[PDB]
Amino acid sequence: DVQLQESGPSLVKPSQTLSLTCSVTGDSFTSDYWSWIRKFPGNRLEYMGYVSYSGSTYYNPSLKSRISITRDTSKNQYYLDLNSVTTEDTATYYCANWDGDYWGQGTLVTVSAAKTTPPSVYPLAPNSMVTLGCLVKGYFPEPVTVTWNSGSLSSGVHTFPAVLQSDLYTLSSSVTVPSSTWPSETVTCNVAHPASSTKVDKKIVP
Amino acid sequence: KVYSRCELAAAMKRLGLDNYRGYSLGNWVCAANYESSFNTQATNRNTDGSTDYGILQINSRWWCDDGKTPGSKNACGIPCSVLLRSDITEAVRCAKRIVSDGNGMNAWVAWRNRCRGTDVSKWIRGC
Amino acid sequence: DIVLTQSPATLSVTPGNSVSLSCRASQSIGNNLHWYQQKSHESPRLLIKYASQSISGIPSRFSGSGSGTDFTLSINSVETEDFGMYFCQQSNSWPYTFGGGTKLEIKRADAAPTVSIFPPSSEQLTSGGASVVCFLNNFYPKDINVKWKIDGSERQNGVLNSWTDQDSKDSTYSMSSTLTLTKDEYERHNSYTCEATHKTSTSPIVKSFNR
Ligand SMILES: [Cl-]
Ligand SMILES: [Cl-]
Ligand code: NA
Repeated sequence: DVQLQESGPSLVKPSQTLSLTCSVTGDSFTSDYWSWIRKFPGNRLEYMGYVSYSGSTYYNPSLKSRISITRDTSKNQYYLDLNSVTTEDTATYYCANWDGDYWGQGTLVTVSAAKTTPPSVYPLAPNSMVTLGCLVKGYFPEPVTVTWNSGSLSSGVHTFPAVLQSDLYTLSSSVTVPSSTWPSETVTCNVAHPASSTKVDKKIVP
Repeated sequence: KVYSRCELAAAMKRLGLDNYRGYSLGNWVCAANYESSFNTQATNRNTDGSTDYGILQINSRWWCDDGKTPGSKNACGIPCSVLLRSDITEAVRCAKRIVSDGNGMNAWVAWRNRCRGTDVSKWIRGC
Repeated sequence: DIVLTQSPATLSVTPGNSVSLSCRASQSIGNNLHWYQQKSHESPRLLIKYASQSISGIPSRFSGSGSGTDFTLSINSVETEDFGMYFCQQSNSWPYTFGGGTKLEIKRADAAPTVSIFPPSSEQLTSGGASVVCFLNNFYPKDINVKWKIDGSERQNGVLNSWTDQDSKDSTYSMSSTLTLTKDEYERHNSYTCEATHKTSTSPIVKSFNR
């Protein structure tokens, strides 16, 4: 089947170029047209442009000559280059084919001057169910991922969306388990920050 | 089926071709006149083994699957037979994909030679 | 640039019922209007193309009608899975444009938040910080207030809040509130209180601790 996947950086400094790649499976590449769309915060979709095999492109005027969409037909890939980015180009970026049948996964690109700071991870401790949590404080950029007991507690988890305050992010996750199961068995959250290659486990204890 | 001028105009406007990507409705009616004389069952075998189908003479080398065109592509994902229907829905839809390339209506040689640069409003006079 | 106006911005529905969503175009776009569904942490999925033409794999209960400037997406017998954003999109004129979108949320019976308060860890205090965390989990209808108190006196500054989207299993919402202070400032006071006010009671759910 036809499948697409975005790649390229997730953090870009203001004034640099944002360079993304979309890789396509199958034999459709040279027979179709290929697009880039982005979602801003507030569910605002913008159609950035598309390229045909003819070599011709159409770009959104709102992008003011900053955008280039190009093909490499020998490798079934296409590219997005967006010059001179600002914080305003922070968005989730999708590749897709022209009729909308097939889409990539989206990739969140952040545009910011802020440094890559790892997360401080702290435990949250105090009729049958009890709540516990992890506070993930002081990181940049997004995302962080949180699991409990390496995925083995899937249900009754709320992992809240992060908030930015003075160029650092903070997030919390709750987990609700049976009161006979804790402290008896161990409860332990797992926080990864792929930008700082940091991996920390905090076990919850009274 | 052979459409009359105004019958084809109505059908094309209903299927969204009036002012599709800057091309006013008469461009399309004019295109259909000189490509196929408004005849959905028109076919023409080219020397390479491909065939132009339908009212807008769409070619099997790139756009549809007739099963008998060597090294061809089917960009519209349709069998070429569907372009011989009286209902133009599938021809219009494939025509929209074609015209959305940079080349525009240059895709149709008869439009370039006989419609481009003329007053095309005439083709929808009194409908 | 053609502008697409989607009304209303939000619907809440009990499963089994129907909805109609509206998309209005600022000029005539013929039949060149397409409909998308976007669930959270997912890519848009095409539901209807060219105003009324169906898409292979898409449940029959989704249909589309209209022309010119007024278009309609119908969902007969709504299911819980149908929750998320619905976007229209025109391909009549370059640049292609999207509507602002309509949110479909699932309607359920009310529930009070299960509230939990937490003091700062020993390891955070050692680092100079002191955060107090409150969870208000599994409530409905989403609308909720949280006040923090330090020995009875209400606080505005230093709070950090965060809300989940609707849960796919139970249709409840959840909030997080984080009061961050310095270790010197934390140790000048005794009581810390997480007060939560919700539609279910006029009396707020209170959770407290001392040092
Ligand atoms: Cl394809
Ligand atoms: Cl199509
Ligand atoms: Na073919």
